[PDB]
Amino acid sequence: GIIPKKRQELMKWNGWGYNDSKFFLNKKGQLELTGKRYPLSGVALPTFKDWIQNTFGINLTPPSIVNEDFLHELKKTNISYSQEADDRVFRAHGHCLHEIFLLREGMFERIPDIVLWPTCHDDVVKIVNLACKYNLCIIPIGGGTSVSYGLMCPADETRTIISLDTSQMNRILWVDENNLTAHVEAGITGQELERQLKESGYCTGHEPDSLEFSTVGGWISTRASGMKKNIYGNIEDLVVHMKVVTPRGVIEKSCQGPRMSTGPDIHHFIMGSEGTLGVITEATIKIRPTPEYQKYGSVAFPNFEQGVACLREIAKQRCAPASIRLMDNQQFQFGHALKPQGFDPNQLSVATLLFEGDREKVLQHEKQVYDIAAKFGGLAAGEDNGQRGYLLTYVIAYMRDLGLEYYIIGESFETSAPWDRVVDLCRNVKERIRRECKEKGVQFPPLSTCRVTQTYDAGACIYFYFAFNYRGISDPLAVFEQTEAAAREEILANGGSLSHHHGVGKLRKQWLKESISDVGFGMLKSVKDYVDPTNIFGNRNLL
Amino acid sequence: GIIPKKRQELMKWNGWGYNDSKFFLNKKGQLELTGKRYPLSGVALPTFKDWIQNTFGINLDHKTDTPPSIVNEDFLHELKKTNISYSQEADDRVFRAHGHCLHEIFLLREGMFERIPDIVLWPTCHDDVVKIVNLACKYNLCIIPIGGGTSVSYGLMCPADETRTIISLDTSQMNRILWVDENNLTAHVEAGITGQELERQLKESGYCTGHEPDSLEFSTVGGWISTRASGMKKNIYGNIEDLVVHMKVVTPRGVIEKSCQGPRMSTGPDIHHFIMGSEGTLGVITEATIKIRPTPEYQKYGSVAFPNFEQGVACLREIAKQRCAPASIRLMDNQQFQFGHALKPQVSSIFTSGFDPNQLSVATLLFEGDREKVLQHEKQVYDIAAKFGGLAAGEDNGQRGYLLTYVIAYMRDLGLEYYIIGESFETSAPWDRVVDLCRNVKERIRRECKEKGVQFPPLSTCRVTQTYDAGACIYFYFAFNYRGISDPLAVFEQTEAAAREEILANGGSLSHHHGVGKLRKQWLKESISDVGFGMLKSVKDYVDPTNIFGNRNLL
Ligand SMILES: Cc1cc2nc3c(=O)[nH]c(=O)nc-3n(C[C@H](O)[C@H](O)[C@H](O)COP(=O)(O)OP(=O)(O)OC[C@H]3O[C@@H](n4cnc5c(N)ncnc54)[C@H](O)[C@@H]3O)c2cc1C
Ligand SMILES: Cc1cc2nc3c(=O)[nH]c(=O)nc-3n(C[C@H](O)[C@H](O)[C@H](O)COP(=O)(O)OP(=O)(O)OC[C@H]3O[C@@H](n4cnc5c(N)ncnc54)[C@H](O)[C@@H]3O)c2cc1C
Repeated sequence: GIIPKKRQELMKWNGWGYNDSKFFLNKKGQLELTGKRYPLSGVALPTFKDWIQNTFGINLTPPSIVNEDFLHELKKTNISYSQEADDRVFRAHGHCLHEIFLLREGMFERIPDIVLWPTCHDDVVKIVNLACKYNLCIIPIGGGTSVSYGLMCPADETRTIISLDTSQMNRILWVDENNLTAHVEAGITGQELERQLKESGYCTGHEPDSLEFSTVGGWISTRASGMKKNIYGNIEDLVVHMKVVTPRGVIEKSCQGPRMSTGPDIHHFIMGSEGTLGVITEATIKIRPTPEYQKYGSVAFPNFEQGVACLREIAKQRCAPASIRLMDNQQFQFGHALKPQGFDPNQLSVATLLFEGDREKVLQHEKQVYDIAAKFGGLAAGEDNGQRGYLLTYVIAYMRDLGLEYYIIGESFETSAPWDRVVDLCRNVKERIRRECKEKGVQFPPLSTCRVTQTYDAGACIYFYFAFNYRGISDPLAVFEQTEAAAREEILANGGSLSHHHGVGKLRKQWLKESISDVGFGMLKSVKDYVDPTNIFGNRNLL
Repeated sequence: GIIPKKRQELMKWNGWGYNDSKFFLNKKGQLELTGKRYPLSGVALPTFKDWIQNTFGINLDHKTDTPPSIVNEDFLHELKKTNISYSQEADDRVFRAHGHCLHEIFLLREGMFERIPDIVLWPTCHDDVVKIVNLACKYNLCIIPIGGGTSVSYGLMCPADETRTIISLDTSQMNRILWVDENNLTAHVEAGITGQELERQLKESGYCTGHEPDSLEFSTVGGWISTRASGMKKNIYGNIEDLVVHMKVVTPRGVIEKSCQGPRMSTGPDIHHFIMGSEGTLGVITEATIKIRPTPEYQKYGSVAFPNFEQGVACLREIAKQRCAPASIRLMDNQQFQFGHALKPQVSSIFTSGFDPNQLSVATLLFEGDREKVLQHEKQVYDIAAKFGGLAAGEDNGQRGYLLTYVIAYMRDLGLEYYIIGESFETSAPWDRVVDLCRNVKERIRRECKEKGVQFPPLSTCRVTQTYDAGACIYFYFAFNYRGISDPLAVFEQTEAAAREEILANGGSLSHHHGVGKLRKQWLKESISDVGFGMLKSVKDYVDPTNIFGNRNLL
């Protein structure tokens, strides 16, 4: 689960995930994931082609500019580095639709000049000192899974850009079994973190969909949320200590107390800072005994609003399972179409459930959730509709690359909102997307779908997928990017936030001042200007 | 539950709480609380005197102007036009010149403060606040906001060499519930509403916050946010940082507010955390939205005795490991067990003084929620406790323990009448440090007091008041008989600062909830790092570049 230095030997240079995993038609004419990595790898999907054809109407480098004296001092440190075109281009992007285009079909305007692979905190201190001495710009990179343009190099940045790659700084340093805390280097991936903890009988439970590649430091930088936050917390509840290298010096608290009142919480000044302040090198995270048992479930509702009302009541009774997601009809069908073999079926909606903990407790909780559900017309729909909509989740981004081969472009986007705004926001956003697409000359009605993906006391996270068959469309990116920007306007007009988890990066910068207020924005600026006065950390995210 | 403008008409000018509530000796010579407000009010406490005689070595027979208001005439003229209520009276200013640290109360009892507010203003809304901070910019004034006046960190004290006119900006008349949103289970409130009045008014609608810090009769929303307050039932309701969904803050730079009411976002560093724990140094928190819950169906008290404190700590740790802490669980050492016992009804004889009765520790429990869930959870928790030698010690004992928390602060004022000085202090620490930290802190206090010439061994006692996944909050009480000692305040303050050294050397935090104020400033940089100190400074310099908010807490 360690990312090798030459990423492209294992990962796709032009898309998501591993080289050995891509959808193909098997010898029975049916979509199938290549390779052996996933529970769905090698599993025929006999209705997936039918669903895709129905849904979309288809048949089926810049030179390296680097100071010689800097390079001389770098050689003395014995830190590994590269000026090769493939290494630099690989770290010049995340996973936004726009970037993945430039990467398949052209070239970016600016890419890092040099890649460095520090293996520890001290190496990071060396590199930030060199950047001060030689006037260099640093863009940190972990998993490279940003969906906010947070890795894109500014077109007019004229300094040498270092891509400071954290993927070789990836060890668990200590596991404290008395306090259930693990102290880890920040380049460790979710997958490798969980694998090594599980050999001791522990987990963190933090499971964002990008966990095979995304890193501890990246989660802290972007305020990451994982599928099971209902039991384990999101990144801000999980982290108890961190250590950060900035050009001003090293930020670290002197104790590992679980909660303190010692002024404004400086951990919150670093969480969500998106690579703009320094490098998070190590963090202490809460750990838990691995649960004894897991069960998936699902519930059908006669429509979406009944489902949303049921999720709301579950959150009011504070008895959410490990994960509870509510899919609208299109998303459900997407799922139903993906099996390996009453209620009006047009508005019929489906919640998927995941329970984990002790066997006897799990089965007791499962009963309670189905009883709350019955009050809203909800009927149990089975583990496999459950089991499968969550085996599904690590594969959806492999589907996006398949669409591009067939002239389909799609992206997801998200928001959080008060409970009382969820139904209208979902309906109005989906309709805004349909309206814009028609107005922009999109021939076929787009895929425009939502799910409720997390529940909170005060409201929910809502996740949208938007995609269309771009047949007969001149400029399919510009249509798509205008339509995304429009949906965000619609989100914010309906009381939703700028982002629940993806973050702001450079994609949503233009709305930030309005979201956090002028003085709010002025405060983020003031911390930046103190900690990094010469803007070494210049990816220009946020501000 | 609204604090009136002239506080001294209802509240003690020289101590904690209500004028109508104090301890006095009965017509039979038994200690008794006056008045009618608490469960213990008008209840004679026949053994309390002995306990005080035994713990402090005293008898209990042996008992024990203002600066001018400096204010610019033009300012005052513009203030008159706003119709904002104000006062230059010495008793209104003196009342707002202090919180509830021992030193301050001692100073109110035996003399005068070096610096007190020049004028007290009572805004009734966010717009009045905006007007007042505009005036302070225009006329170069200093503002110290005050809500309940319950700070225990010197957070209200006026800096002696502050030469500008100081406004005490009192929030107590800004106390409305602006809306209660039953769909989202949130209430948006003005920041001067007290805990007690907020809970009273929500309960009429079927709701509560569940945030119950021991000072809730007088401490306010704005205060809790400023100081990162923690309340008794955080295990169910959350501490202040989990409870706050939105806030509006007036600073000299302008108003800070997010544009939405979403429950969790990722829009950069969370600016609510720049404000929480700012202790009055950045601006005035005027309004805040807070989570609310239906009032619980049922509450159930309980208690459990363990063979010693260590076993009790190991049992709390297992309950935290199983994530099944009740709404409140507190473990008291043997000295607090003995104390609580000395508060009962029974009049003992004057001729009489499997568990060891003086090693035994006791935990008090409270569960609240739906009756069915409560009772299964109680059974779960008692099953765990038995594994550690725990024996159920009765619900009456748990209920009495809970009530007692609101009356302890009146006990402090009683000790002052009899030459006894005391204070509580607190920390948070990892699980693996708790037992050693408790033991070493208590022994440091005994050692310091002996070395400084205190005659009798001091009261030095502790309890575990909150469990977390990664550690616990530990609360200490320290008191001695200072009869015989020259400089009582210097001895106390020196022993207190020594204890804090011991806490920090044993892996405890600088504060779990009371905060930093001006009392703990000298450890702050070491606690949060030099760069983290610097980052706090940069926000303060941006938002308040002329230091209008000048109480000089933190930094
Ligand atoms: C298919 C897919 C599924 C996803 N699902 C989820 C999900 O469930 N939940 C969720 O929250 N997110 C999700 N994301 C978004 C992304 O995975 C998260 O934002 C994640 O935290 C990024 O981590 P990274 O290590 O990949 O960071 P990168 O992409 O490498 O960097 C993100 C930003 O952090 C900065 N940065 C990186 N590491 C450091 C460091 N050590 N110190 C300082 N700055 C740093 C970078 O400069 C950049 O600004 C998903 C993305 C994709 C493409
Ligand atoms: C007997 C006793 C018991 C206590 N128990 C607890 C407890 O269980 N938990 C706990 O956390 N604390 C407790 N405390 C501490 C104290 O009550 C809390 O810190 C409380 O949060 C302060 O509230 P207040 O309204 O009294 O604020 P004040 O003391 O009036 O103000 C505290 C600080 O906040 C600033 N301030 C006040 N209002 C605002 C505003 N609207 N905007 C900006 N700044 C403001 C002040 O300038 C001061 O610096 C206790 C104190 C006492 C004496």
